[PDB]
Amino acid sequence: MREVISIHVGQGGIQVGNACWELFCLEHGIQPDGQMPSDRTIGGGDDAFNTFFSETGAGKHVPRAVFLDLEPTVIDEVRTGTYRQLFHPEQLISGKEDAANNFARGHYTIGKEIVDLCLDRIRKLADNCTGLQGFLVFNSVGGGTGSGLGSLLLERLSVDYGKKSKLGFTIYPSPQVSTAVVEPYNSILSTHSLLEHTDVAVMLDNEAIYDICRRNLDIERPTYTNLNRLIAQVISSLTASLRFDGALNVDITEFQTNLVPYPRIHFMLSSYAPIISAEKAYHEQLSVAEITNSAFEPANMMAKCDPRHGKYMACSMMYRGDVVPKDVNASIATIKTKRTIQFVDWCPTGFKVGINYQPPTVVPGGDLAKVMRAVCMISNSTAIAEVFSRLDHKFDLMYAKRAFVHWYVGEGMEEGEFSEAREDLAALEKDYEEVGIET
Amino acid sequence: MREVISIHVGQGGIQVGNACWELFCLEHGIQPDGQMPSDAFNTFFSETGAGKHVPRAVFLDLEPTVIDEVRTGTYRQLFHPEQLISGKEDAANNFARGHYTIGKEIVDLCLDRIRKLADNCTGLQGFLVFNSVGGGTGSGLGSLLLERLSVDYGKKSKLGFTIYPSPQVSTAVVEPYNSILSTHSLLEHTDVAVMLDNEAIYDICRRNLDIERPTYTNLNRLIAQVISSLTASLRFDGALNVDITEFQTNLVPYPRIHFMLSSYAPIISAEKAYHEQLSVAEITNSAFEPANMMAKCDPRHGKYMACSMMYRGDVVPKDVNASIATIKTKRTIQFVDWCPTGFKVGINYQPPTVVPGGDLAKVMRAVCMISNSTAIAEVFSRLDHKFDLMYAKRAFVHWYVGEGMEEGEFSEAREDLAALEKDYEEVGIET
Amino acid sequence: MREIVHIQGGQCGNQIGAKFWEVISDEHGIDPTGTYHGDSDLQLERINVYYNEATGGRYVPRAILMDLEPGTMDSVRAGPFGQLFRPDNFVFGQTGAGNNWAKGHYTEGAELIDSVLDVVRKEAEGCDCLQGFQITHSLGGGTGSGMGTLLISKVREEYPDRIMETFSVVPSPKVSDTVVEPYNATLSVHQLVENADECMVIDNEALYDICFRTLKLTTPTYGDLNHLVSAAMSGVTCCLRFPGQLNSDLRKLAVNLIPFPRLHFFMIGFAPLTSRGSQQYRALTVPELTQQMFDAKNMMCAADPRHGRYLTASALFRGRMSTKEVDEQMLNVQNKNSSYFVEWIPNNIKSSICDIPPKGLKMAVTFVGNSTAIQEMFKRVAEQFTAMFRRKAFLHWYTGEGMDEMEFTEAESNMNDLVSEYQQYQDATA
Amino acid sequence: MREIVHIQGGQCGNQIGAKFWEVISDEHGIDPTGTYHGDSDLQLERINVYYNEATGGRYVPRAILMDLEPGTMDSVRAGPFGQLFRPDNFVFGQTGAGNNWAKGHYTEGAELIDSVLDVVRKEAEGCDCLQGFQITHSLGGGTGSGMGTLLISKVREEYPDRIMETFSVVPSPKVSDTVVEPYNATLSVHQLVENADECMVIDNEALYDICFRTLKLTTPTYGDLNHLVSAAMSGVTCCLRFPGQLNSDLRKLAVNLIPFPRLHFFMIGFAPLTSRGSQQYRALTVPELTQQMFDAKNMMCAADPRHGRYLTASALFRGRMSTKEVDEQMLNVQNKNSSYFVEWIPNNIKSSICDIPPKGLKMAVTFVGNSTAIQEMFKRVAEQFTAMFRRKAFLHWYTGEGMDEMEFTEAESNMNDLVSEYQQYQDATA
Amino acid sequence: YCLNQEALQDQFPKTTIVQKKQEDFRNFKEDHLGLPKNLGQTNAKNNPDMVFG
Amino acid sequence: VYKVDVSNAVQPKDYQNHTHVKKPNNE
Amino acid sequence: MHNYNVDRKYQYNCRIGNWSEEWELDEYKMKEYLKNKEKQKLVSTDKEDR
Ligand SMILES: Nc1nc2c(ncn2[C@@H]2O[C@H](COP(=O)(O)OP(=O)(O)OP(=O)(O)O)[C@@H](O)[C@H]2O)c(=O)[nH]1
Ligand SMILES: Nc1nc2c(ncn2[C@@H]2O[C@H](COP(=O)(O)OP(=O)(O)OP(=O)(O)O)[C@@H](O)[C@H]2O)c(=O)[nH]1
Ligand SMILES: Nc1nc2c(ncn2[C@@H]2O[C@H](COP(=O)(O)OP(=O)(O)O)[C@@H](O)[C@H]2O)c(=O)[nH]1
Ligand SMILES: Nc1nc2c(ncn2[C@@H]2O[C@H](COP(=O)(O)OP(=O)(O)O)[C@@H](O)[C@H]2O)c(=O)[nH]1
Ligand SMILES: [Mg+2]
Ligand SMILES: [Mg+2]
Repeated sequence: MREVISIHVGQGGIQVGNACWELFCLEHGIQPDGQMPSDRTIGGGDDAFNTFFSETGAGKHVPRAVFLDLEPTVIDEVRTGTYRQLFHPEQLISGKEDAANNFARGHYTIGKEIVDLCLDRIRKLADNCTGLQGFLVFNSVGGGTGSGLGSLLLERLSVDYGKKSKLGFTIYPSPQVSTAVVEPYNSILSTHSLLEHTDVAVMLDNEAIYDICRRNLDIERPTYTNLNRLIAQVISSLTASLRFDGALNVDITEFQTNLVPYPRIHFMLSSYAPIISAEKAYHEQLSVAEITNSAFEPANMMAKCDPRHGKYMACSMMYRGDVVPKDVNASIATIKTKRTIQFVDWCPTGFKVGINYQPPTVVPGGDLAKVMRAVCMISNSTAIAEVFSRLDHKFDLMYAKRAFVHWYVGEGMEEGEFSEAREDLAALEKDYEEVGIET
Repeated sequence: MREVISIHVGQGGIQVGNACWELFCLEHGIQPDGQMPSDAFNTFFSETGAGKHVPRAVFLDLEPTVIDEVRTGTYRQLFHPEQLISGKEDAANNFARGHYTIGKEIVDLCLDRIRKLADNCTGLQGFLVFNSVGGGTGSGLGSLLLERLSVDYGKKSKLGFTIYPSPQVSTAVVEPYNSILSTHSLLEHTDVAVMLDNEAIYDICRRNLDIERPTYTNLNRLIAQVISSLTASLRFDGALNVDITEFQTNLVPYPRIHFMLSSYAPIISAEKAYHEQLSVAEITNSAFEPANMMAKCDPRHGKYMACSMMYRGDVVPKDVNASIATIKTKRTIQFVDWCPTGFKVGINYQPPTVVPGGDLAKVMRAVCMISNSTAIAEVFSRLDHKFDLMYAKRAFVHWYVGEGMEEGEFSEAREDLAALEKDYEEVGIET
Repeated sequence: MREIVHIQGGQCGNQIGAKFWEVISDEHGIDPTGTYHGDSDLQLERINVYYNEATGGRYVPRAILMDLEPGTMDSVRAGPFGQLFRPDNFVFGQTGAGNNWAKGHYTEGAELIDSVLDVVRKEAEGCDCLQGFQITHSLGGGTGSGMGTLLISKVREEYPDRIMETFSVVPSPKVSDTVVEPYNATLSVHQLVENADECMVIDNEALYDICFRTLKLTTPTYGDLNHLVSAAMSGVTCCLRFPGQLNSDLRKLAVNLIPFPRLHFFMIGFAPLTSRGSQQYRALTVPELTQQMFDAKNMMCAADPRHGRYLTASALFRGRMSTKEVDEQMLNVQNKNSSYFVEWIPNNIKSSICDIPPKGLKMAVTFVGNSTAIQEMFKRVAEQFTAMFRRKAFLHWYTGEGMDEMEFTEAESNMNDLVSEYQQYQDATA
Repeated sequence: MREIVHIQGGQCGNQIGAKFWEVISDEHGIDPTGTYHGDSDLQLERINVYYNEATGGRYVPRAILMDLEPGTMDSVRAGPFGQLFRPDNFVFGQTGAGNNWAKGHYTEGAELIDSVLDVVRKEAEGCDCLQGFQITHSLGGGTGSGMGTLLISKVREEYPDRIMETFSVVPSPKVSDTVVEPYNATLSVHQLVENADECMVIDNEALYDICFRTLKLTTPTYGDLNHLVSAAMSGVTCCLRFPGQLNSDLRKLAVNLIPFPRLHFFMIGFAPLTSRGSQQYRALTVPELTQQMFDAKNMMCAADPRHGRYLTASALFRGRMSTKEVDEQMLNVQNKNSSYFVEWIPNNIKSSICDIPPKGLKMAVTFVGNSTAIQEMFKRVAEQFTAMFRRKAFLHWYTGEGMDEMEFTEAESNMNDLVSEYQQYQDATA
Repeated sequence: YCLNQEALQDQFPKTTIVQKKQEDFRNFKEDHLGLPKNLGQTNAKNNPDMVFG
Repeated sequence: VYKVDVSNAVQPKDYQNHTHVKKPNNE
Repeated sequence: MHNYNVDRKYQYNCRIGNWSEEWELDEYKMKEYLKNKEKQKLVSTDKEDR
């Protein structure tokens, strides 16, 4: 009755989504083969797995997801592992030739022959669903197919469906730690498409996640599997109000009507707590008053942005576990008292709080330690204007002397489209400055 | 709901904190691993919800040596693992290193941990800080922490238990340079300071304890007893209770004059403590015996300003007042004219605790005495002479200058010690 | 999908090709009889990139051996693993190029290349989806340089959107064994810059230095030098055949390395390289590998990388390792040595991680760096050419086969033109 | 943490290091193959100060061995505990210095220093947090006194913030082995006084005297002298490797021992040393240890400590013992010998206690003292130098390699200035 | 031999054996891939799956 | 990395017992 | 656009195209043998018994 369809496009989305679908199976008690462990006995609460899975009629559960990519190696890993029996075989769409860090290839040359197959599958997925809340898309912007096919999908979905809310969990490049050499180009191009076609976008850069594992979890050599588990917990907490009863249930539709003051401003960054390992998480009581203090710690923000440089527009808090409503209210009063956190003038009240009864679920072989309480943050602040400013500066350095341009011009893209993307970010910067000033 | 936070900085602070926390754990019955075998402990410890207890202490250092000793010792499971802050490079007896170069990258963590600890407390009475003064990081980080906590908190009282160098027995050769500097910083930032010269405790370990080869472990056990006797009024029942805030209201005539010295009695070995009765009449007389003082100073060379006595055990209030009159009528103890009443006395019922493997005996009655007297002016005069002798020819100055320390800061520290000496001289005279 | 076809020409290229297929076969567990005898299923997932299926289930490489003299092909077929090659893919001349670029490109090469174009056409149309071509040849010999470079032009004319890759061995002034080397080297560079998508340069002088100094082996031979090149050759396509954290094909390397179309010459290197008696004293860790990676003495090229500035650089890691350590290591070297990196491009090093190391090694790295120091080879070669061409020495052989002195002037001007525009970015400022 | 790299040059330095590394390995429980076989846990906590970790669990020292003649290192590789060192760390020429400071510092040292700089830089970049360097060399030979001081200058240029140790074996005219010693001794001390942070002079005559009288053994040799020097070296830094009541490292020692920047030439000693026939008769207590400590014949230097006044002194006690006894013995010595201690500084003795004694002994002491009596060596060396220089003997031999008499005059003037300003404080009074 | 430490077409490198306390020290100081590190509590008496809170 | 990290991390257990939150006398 | 029935083909171990369906069919050929062994209808055992 309340369903969400998750789209995984690009290698970044697949691997992040790979850890997500391991967590949801654990949280609902579904084996990787798809069958429920204990037959059909009368102990099952329906409309709990209906958010993410679909009943096959007799036995197993089929997840509501589609895997989209232009390169075979990442998809074939899933089709060969132990999760081969879970997904629908014709929902893992794969191509032949990769985009190879080129935006023009994934949006003008190869993306045109794959979008038809993807949209056809989405139609079948939505037809089975009856109370579709919205869509979830995962993609790293700093890549070819992630930005190319990602832009095309939002453009096609915005006209095919219309008013359905879409949430984008994108991964922007870190300030100075980055893999590719030309990703500032196709990141700017990708930004223009998702600005006018998404309702909520979440900042999920990689450098901030490295710092969290170094300080809190005390992990000095983390691989990508460690990071993807952290994002997986955030998705679980956000959606936990759609399938578990609580004191203050908050749906998907009542997120982007409370975090979006103006239609253009929908870029916000997330935070999670407590994130602490099983060898020192067992000295502390982890009170609600102190876990909510760690949420506003600027070092715990999962985006490389300093919130102290900008005002807070609105914040969203989602507690799960055994929190008490008064204890939350007492903590919020202390936060407003603190002088280091300042809100915007025209937003007197700025907290939206939800409480759920189901505690977080720990994955065996993981790094986190399972606890009673957890809080997830989705905060919109004016400090986010700096991440686009530094990306614009990097673009200006290389586009001044036309580096790497001939790769884009030769694949059908016109020379001028680099210019139009510039004013879009420039206009976006002006809006953030305009909003932040007081009356 | 009353708490107190203890700060251990430097090797001396850490090595006295080990003994004091062993004594506290033994006194409250908490096992080394933190579990309590089958509410008064709330002053020092905090519950984890089910089982073990975490002390309200933070350990600071730049050498990973003594910290690694704690992190692998028998108390490895007691302390919070990420409040045993350790550095990489030692200050190496250089004051400028611990105040301008390598302390600024580490003071941020200590402040954050202190804020986290304070947010958990609700009735925070004050801070306790232990530090060796004749050293680099002890003086360097000690000044920075007090300076930061002042503007960070305000009216929370701070108690400092420092160890100044002995008149003639000391290890380092450049310690007169940095002892002067740290006193300048702590004078305007610490509310109560105690003198704990090493040479005095060596003699006490001899005459009373019949020990011929004392070691730093023996001294640190003496200081732990003083701390426990001072803070037992907060966490045990008694006829007359005294708070931390009820210390700086009765011992500090003027805001500048808060450097005081301590004593303890009775101190005696078990092999001869059972040949005599140890009545309250004489143990209060021994506390005023000059040879029993815990700082190498002579109280006969000056007047007294205010004396505080904390009795614990089974003392009777009538007996206490009967002995005080004897001290008043004694002619070799002189009080200042403008202080007719000079004693604030507190009584507790908990007898002193004994640590197994120690050297002390256990007695039914113990008194710990804190006195503010004008005789403490001589330790500043003798410390000034050494610094003047070295600064005449400017030895070791190039070491401090090259670490970011201005040349003119040495002179400013020298001037204010002269001001303090003149203050003592002008206040000690009669009207 | 995205398979590649291999072509080797000349004597130098054939020896390079012969050793390369020995490395690949052992990596995938292929016996000299063409039967698979590997251990893990990963050894067979991506075998279609280099191999074809035939009746009986045996595998044959899709390699074309092309030359003017049957003497060299009789030796390579007689070597071990020589029975894998298709006997119908052997196409050879009967006369010989005689180290004459005119002979290999106009008279004898032209009349023979018709036949070899059919077999390479057959191999290209048979594949599911072509990825690109790779060529191994030398720029000093006639048949390698002349008929080698003509095959590139014909193939590029028919497959424009594919990727052309060449492993080219240029001659060095120290170890020089052919007098007319400067002549046919200049003519090859002119033709190579127009069509080749990616080219890598190898120096026999540099390979000698690596063996004698680093490996400390007393008697290097041509088998040893061919072994070093072959290991680096498989590293480029290593991630195209095994799963990894960050997959990166040939096209991705092309996008991230070439800023301007005419600047596509690279120098390559391999790590780790440890002596037999000193391999029990080193520790294999990511910080250890990167220090040997950027070592100037480890380059397979005679150019000194500290005499210029790196435009772009790439490092391909093989083995199970943490991504953070790789990322923090690449940043540190770029900040500690900011003087040797060009400043108008941020983070000019690309990192890739693959989860399967070479056989016998727990960790290995292939380095492909675009640096401005390459201009030294072109300058010294041009210096040899201009002195020898002013007196018209050894010119009657080239002018005796329909090629006139106008073409020589065009090649010399083009080669100097490449250097001038290649050097101006070194002094270019933002 | 706070680890130090070791460099040894010349025959004397190599011979000293060959025994020092054996002593350290025996203390830490390391076999000659580098495999730990100890018994106590504390032997591993601070083992990374000197040793690195390789695959297989073996430990290799971070030492560099250099010379201009391969003979000494070829001898030491085959000797006991010679397999520990990494062969890549061996560096050597083919000509030899031939007791010529100019040849070892200007002609051949200049062209050989690049490789030693490369290996030193690699070793110093490998460590987590550097503490300093320590050098062993002789000032009476060519290659040592030249290349060691050149390396010291370059390392001071590259790492100006780290500490540096040198253990200098200066010549003594009572037992002279070379006829050119004063020239290169003055030349080396000129460059050493400007750069080295801590210098510790050693005299073969003093070692012979100690071995003949104190140990009362019939036939001493270089093995015994090296053993004494290595024992002193390990006693100096034991506190950096083992826990104790008071911790003190090289920086703390320097701060407490150098009052003014140009006075950093120390004399060292060890206790207790006794004849073997009286081993079962002695009583080892703190008073006896400090008496033998301040005994004049126990110094490792020819200078007489009772001919001058001590500026500062440092003692590093080893073994479990009470601190009050140490303090009272230091105070008692300073009060009983108040004539030999300078007045304008109070409490000019530093103490440090470590609870891990040397193997086979219950107590041990290393004495380091900055005494004003060291001027005698400088005076006598300068007298020999000026006597030889007045007649320009052996001078064209030095000046044919780029040097001139101006450099010799400057070195002599700097030595004289050091002597004058060093004895000035003895006459200085409050 | 230089490019092959393992896989010597019938050798296999070795299975070394040294002291145990060195292994314990290494595991206590090693910086493992993935799992954070051992911090030294490991009392082995704490109940698995007991969750403080 | 995927095979050793994600594919074989889970076992038949951890799925067996999964339960989440459900919907005077005197006188 | 993973295109199937691509002319010359390898075994299903290689992942060129339409490998998953062939693998599943081959597994099913194994599947029906296990059932035919569960019930004593195997031709092989009848040969031995006679
Ligand atoms: N957090 C996280 N980021 C990833 C992961 N994999 C790739 N990325 C990011 O993705 C960026 C590059 O895009 P990729 O994901 O590698 O590839 P792509 O987005 O599919 O685009 P193509 O290369 O054309 O296939 C890198 O800069 C990474 O920051 C991952 O597993 N976790
Ligand atoms: N009472 C007591 N004092 C000590 C002890 N250990 C050291 N001290 C004192 O500490 C002074 C010197 O300081 P250090 O022990 O070196 O420690 P520090 O002050 O932090 O200076 P650093 O060496 O730079 O760390 C000495 O003068 C001693 O008097 C101890 O165990 N007990
Ligand atoms: N690396 C390597 N180089 C070789 C080998 N054989 C020849 N060469 C080089 O190739 C150059 C001569 O090329 P040549 O044989 O005339 O080329 P061809 O005419 O195409 O056969 C010489 O300078 C050699 O350095 C080999 O086996 N390995
Ligand atoms: N203590 C000690 N001194 C040595 C040893 N070998 C040589 N010497 C001294 O070194 C001096 C000669 O140094 P020399 O060999 O010329 O130094 P080099 O030129 O740097 O190699 C002699 O006076 C010896 O006394 C040794 O093994 N131990
Ligand atoms: Mg990809
Ligand atoms: Mg210290």
